[PDB]
Amino acid sequence: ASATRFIQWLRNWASGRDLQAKLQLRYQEISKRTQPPPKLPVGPSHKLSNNYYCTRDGRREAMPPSIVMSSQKKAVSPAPPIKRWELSQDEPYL
Amino acid sequence: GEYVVAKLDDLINWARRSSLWPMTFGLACCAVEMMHMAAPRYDMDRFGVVFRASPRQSDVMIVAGTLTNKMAPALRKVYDQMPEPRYVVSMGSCANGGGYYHYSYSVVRGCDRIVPVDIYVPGCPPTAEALLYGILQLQKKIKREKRLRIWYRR
Amino acid sequence: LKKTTGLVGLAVCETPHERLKILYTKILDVLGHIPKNAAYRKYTEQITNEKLSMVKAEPDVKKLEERLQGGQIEEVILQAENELSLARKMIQWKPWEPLVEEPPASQWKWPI
Amino acid sequence: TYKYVNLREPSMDMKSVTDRAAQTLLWTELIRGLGMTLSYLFREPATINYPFEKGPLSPRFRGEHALRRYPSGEERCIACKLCEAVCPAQAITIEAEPRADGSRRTTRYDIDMTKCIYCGFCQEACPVDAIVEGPNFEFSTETHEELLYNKEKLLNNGDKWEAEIAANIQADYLYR
Amino acid sequence: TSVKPIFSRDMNEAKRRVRELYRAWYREVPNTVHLFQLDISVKQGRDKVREMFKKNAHITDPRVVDLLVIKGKMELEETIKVWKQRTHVMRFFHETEAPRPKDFLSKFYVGHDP
Amino acid sequence: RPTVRPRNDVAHKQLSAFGEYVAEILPKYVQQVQVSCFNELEICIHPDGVIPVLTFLRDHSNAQFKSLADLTAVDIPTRQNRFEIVYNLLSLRFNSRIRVKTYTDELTPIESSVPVYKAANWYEREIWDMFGVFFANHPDLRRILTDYGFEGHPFRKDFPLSGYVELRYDDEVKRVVAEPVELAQEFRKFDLNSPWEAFPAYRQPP
Amino acid sequence: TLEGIKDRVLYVLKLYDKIDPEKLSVNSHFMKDLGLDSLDQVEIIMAMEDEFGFEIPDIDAEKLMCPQEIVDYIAD
Ligand SMILES: CCCCCCCCCCCCCCCCCC(=O)OC[C@H](COP(=O)(O)OCCN)OC(=O)CCCCCCCCCCCCCCCCC
Ligand code: SF4
Ligand code: SF4
Ligand code: SF4
Repeated sequence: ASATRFIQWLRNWASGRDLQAKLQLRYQEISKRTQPPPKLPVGPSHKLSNNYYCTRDGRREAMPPSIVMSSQKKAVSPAPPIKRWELSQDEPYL
Repeated sequence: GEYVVAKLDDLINWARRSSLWPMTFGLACCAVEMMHMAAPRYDMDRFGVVFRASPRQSDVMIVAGTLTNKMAPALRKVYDQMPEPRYVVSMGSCANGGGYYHYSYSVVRGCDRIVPVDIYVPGCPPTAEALLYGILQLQKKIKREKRLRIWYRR
Repeated sequence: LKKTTGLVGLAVCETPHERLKILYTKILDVLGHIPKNAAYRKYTEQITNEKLSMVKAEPDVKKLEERLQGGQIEEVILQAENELSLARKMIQWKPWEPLVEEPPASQWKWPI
Repeated sequence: TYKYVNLREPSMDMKSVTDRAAQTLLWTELIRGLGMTLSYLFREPATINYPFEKGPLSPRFRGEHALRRYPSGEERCIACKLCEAVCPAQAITIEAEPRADGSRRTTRYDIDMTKCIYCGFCQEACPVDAIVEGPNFEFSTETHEELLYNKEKLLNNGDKWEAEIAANIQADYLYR
Repeated sequence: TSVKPIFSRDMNEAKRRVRELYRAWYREVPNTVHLFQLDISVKQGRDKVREMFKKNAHITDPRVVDLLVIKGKMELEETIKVWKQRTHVMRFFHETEAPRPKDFLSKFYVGHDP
Repeated sequence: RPTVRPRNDVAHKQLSAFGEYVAEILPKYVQQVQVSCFNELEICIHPDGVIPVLTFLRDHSNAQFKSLADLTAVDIPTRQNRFEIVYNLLSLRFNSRIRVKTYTDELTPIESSVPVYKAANWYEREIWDMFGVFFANHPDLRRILTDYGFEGHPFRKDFPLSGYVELRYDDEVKRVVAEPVELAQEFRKFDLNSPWEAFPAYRQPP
Repeated sequence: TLEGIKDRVLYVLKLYDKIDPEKLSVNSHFMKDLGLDSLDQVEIIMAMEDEFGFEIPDIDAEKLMCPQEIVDYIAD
């Protein structure tokens, strides 16, 4: 941000861009290095009632695998066939 | 006599520490922070430390990462081909003493089992700035050398 | 006629309808050498017959691709070649026969 | 959704063909590359003047370890060994006994700084903010042995750096 | 007792592969000593080859013998192709290992190990 | 429920149906089929079925598992066949994943799956290196990860963590040498398991 | 050449160290008599492939148990 106007013009012309609008060095636009203290929120289990752990216990809802066949009609695929991707409307071609 | 030997020592020390050409053994992640030390923010070249030197033109080996048993012979071979004076900088926990992999069956527990080490840079990885501090510490070690004074007193 | 399939190495097919009729017919012939009650024969004849009927019922390639849902018509041809190659291997493998051997008692028990 | 990076057809009219001929013979795109590096020559460099200038860090930075005190001077560590248990590198070794006044305190507290991965788990695990990773990163040594910290070294680090350590904890403890 | 074989269907078939491996190793030692510039004699290298083969002389399972041959051929391939370095070849000789005590009294004096 | 991973019954049903489908078509080889509560389909097969089963899943029109995501082993010493060979496959056509498992011991070869997936080449070398499972008809089976001349298969549960030998440079012989491992600080074994059962749903019958 | 072939066979055997020249005979067994090992026999054959400049497969080599039998094999 200290370059003379002539040097600013010279490097803008050489690069073909307006470099001064997007300098790769940081100045005053960066956030202060001292901030006010946070006050973070608490999660959904932070309740004084209607909050028994056995109703929100993910680990204990896990089950052993379902055995569908053990060595002790239409054809199917493992899932429906994948749908064709659509060409980008933002910019289909580079 | 004393004055000439001292001044000559200062001269050769200044030349050697002002022109430290490293061979970097970029073994693992510590090699990334070494690249950042060469990158513009720190620009190790501005200290006379060229970016990449050939092993036969090198004055300091930087061991930047985990030294495995499979790799250990090759690292020693490069060290032995270095022309003197030669120094070794151990970078990061892995090279310092095995680090996170200290108890592995395949890892050398510190590169100082293979080569003599001049400077140990701690961290996993050390920051590029920490490594630069270490390189400057090596420069100060070289500034303390008194090879000619000891030669004169033999 | 499209200019590229978009997949490196997958050439465009000039006559996809004829190529698919030949391949699906070849598959139904190989399947005839498999026992009638083998599930591979029943299932493969079912899907092959569905695809073959789609091919005959739709002359427009882009509309046929939508019906089959196998990607490019060149991809559908390649899959037919894969099925034909598989069908010939199954005749030697005979996977419809009973289980060769049960595992040891706790082979698939986890945790131990 | 997808896009093609490289699927375009060059225009084969005479003007376009002659444009590509000019680029081939007059090296126009190569000259355009020279302009970019020329414009960087006249940009201010990004280099900082270390060690007179330092890279910015934050209060969360994980550097050299230290053992902290209460304001009275009593050690915070009460030899619970949670740090030793969580240490992913097994870099911590602790022994404890009742002190002469009955306090639960350590007789050994070692960190092998060459095993340590500087992960900060120890200071997360500690229930009394006793062990911390401080802000110092400029402590390279000439020998391996100097990086094997015992309790005296770590207490000395805490006394050396407590002024900065406390302020950094003050800035970040509400995120913890 | 009915198992899948590896290469050999019996000990006689397996013992053929052992002899073929032994010949390959026997003829490779002279080039190994030269290529790796080893300070051991060719006789030492062959004496080492024989010692390695002899400690496995008690095997009577053809599948185990097959794996030993499989592993022995990998070791030979590493050597002939100079994938190994000098350190790897000389590791067979334990030059820096001091001789451990074998008799009871010697072991008793130095430590607790059996 | 904010903290609980949601179930997906539609995918569970689809994968179960395809699992029966595979079991009906290759009864010669399929020993067990199961779908996990997080919807992953596993086919357990006799080791003879490796090539037929993988070929079927790669080539069959209702499978098209064209990509071998991973191939690995697990060591379970309490089993007569201690090594579990795991193939993880991906089907781009049907946007689906399947896992095929077989077993072997220390002396029984497994057929190399390189003919089906060229990707299997290095995965099988890694399994041989780390576990000692021999793959038959591999184009080039040899160690891939361990040092040259390394003895043993480190990923076996009975191979010690720090191994048996360690390296250092020896000045007398002017080379790196290998010697029995001595540790200045032994690795400290921790006994962490709680003596109280955590998961009743997985309780084993007594 | 039957004498020529046979003389060389003995020449190699005496050069081989693990055989006593005085014990050596053109009818001695490498094992039953000379007291050699299996791998000792293999080394002997490899010396035979060197002196006579041709390859002796393991199937044939396992039968050559005496110097005379080596002469008989080389005759072909
Ligand atoms: C009226 C009668 C008139 C009669 C006379 C008419 C003659 C004039 C009209 C014709 C103009 C001739 C131009 C001669 C220049 C040479 C052109 C040339 O050779 O370029 C082609 C060369 C290869 O091009 P390429 O894209 O790789 O593939 C082509 C073949 N397959 O591409 C290259 O050479 C690339 C060069 C690679 C080197 C890159 C580094 C250089 C870049 C900076 C160059 C700066 C310019 C130099 C100026 C020097 C100043 C002293
Ligand atoms: S010390 Fe840390 S950053 Fe450096 S190589 Fe080892 S693990 Fe990677
Ligand atoms: S920072 Fe991590 S590795 Fe280092 S002592 Fe603390 S817990 Fe252990
Ligand atoms: S430093 Fe903290 S966690 Fe570690 S033993 Fe002391 S009180 Fe416990």
